[PDB]
Amino acid sequence: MLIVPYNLPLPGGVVPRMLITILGTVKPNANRIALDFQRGNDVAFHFNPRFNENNRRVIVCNTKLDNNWGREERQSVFPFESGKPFKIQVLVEPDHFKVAVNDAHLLQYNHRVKKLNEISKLGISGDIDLTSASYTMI
Ligand SMILES: OC[C@H]1O[C@@H](Sc2cccc(Cl)c2)[C@H](O)[C@@H](n2cc(-c3cc(F)c(F)c(F)c3)nn2)[C@H]1O
Ligand SMILES: [Cl-]
Ligand SMILES: [Cl-]
Ligand SMILES: [Cl-]
Ligand SMILES: [Cl-]
Repeated sequence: MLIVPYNLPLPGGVVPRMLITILGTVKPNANRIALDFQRGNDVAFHFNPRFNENNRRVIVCNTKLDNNWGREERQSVFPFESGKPFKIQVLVEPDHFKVAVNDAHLLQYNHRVKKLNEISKLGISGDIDLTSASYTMI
């Protein structure tokens, strides 16, 4: 379906009520996936499933400013499975990105990058077959 890494333009950046939906399948023996909501070279929101970080599965979220990664936000819930189809929904709310996987809420990430309308690309990378990536306003 789509070539990874895939770039989805976000025209005029993001705004509350914007919903991004990603459909794909995790490859066998996946190691990593990443979503990168980019403001130029900066990464406003990096969402990064790691399948084998010291034999644990964890989602790492962070922001990259002037080429430097900030303080990571980790929680324990890991809804992805090697080999299986998934849906990721990222809903922009006024104070955070809200993420649900497979229709179940996963996590929130508070806005560190304040200029939402300059967050103008979403990169999708890692160990998936990517079916589709799109957005709508709810
Ligand atoms: O905090 C989050 C960051 O963690 C560092 S490690 C680190 C080093 C120094 C300081 C800090 Cl705070 C962290 C990683 O190197 C970063 N990273 C992952 C990817 C990547 C690329 C791909 F192509 C993928 F497919 C993929 F899934 C992921 N690109 N950059 C990022 O995850
Ligand atoms: Cl493509
Ligand atoms: Cl951008
Ligand atoms: Cl804005
Ligand atoms: Cl990739």
